[PDB]
Amino acid sequence: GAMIESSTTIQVISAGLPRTGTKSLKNALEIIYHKPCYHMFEIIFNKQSDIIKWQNLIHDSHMITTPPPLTTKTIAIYDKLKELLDGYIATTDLPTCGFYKDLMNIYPNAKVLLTIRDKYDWLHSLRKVVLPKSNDPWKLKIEEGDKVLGLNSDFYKLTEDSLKFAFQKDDLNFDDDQVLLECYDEYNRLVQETVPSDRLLVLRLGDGWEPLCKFLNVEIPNGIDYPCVNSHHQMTQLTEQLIKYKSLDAIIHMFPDLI
Ligand SMILES: Nc1ncnc2c1ncn2[C@@H]1O[C@H](COP(=O)(O)O)[C@@H](OP(=O)(O)O)[C@H]1O
Ligand SMILES: O=[N+]([O-])c1cc(N[C@H]2CCCNC2)ccc1CO
Repeated sequence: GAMIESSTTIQVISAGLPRTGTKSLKNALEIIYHKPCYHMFEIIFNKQSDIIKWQNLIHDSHMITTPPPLTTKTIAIYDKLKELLDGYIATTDLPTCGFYKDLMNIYPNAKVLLTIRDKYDWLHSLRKVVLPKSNDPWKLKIEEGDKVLGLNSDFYKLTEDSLKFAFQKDDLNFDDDQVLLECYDEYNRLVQETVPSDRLLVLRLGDGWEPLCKFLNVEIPNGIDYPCVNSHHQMTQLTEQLIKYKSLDAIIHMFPDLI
């Protein structure tokens, strides 16, 4: 097709939870739009100073009133969301995903995606990467790799608090598998009920380019397979390699599409 000049503003809001293909989707949107897409990895590798800004936004989020109409204090929070997202064309992953309903109002011309997968596969992936059980020794290896990246308790609070925000729950027993499975199902159901159908595309993990591209009115990138990155196995290798080399820059060339 023809080449058109696309606006550098949030055009796609992805409500999918972590471990539902968000990093692949991030990569795919960057291939389509040639501008950056937000993701937790943006925070980790490019913008660690934004950790505190997101935590502040989550803390004050109780002041939001579901619009319409727009109250004054909702606007103060909405304005900070826009600043954090300046220069990006899309959002995925924590901490943004729980803000999907507010992002729809801030960016009324944006389309909304929901990525879903088998709930047990999701839980098992989350346990290996994001939220191991308290008694799991792997939790200590994840912590040791995070130190190499400059991440500490503040980053852990943002991860946990942004999941609590997405699930709308302060008393979340992160060690309880049944609790997390119920929150996952209820979250995904609630997105489908909140977003107008003309604005929403529900994607199952592994669907590939075609439905996404039709939804966005763009051509399929020629000669490019749909990204497949960020498996729990690859996340395990990253953690092990960070612990071994004690720096990111010594190993970054080994993860070309992930990082
Ligand atoms: N194109 C694709 N097809 C199937 N699964 C994919 C995929 N891209 C990513 N994934 C899976 O999505 C999960 C990563 O999601 P996120 O990037 O949101 O953390 C990983 O699951 P596993 O941990 O089960 O391998 C990864 O294997
Ligand atoms: O799903 N992830 O990839 C994901 C991973 C982490 N922690 C990883 C980051 C890299 C160092 N080792 C620990 C934190 C949040 C998310 C949510 O995106």
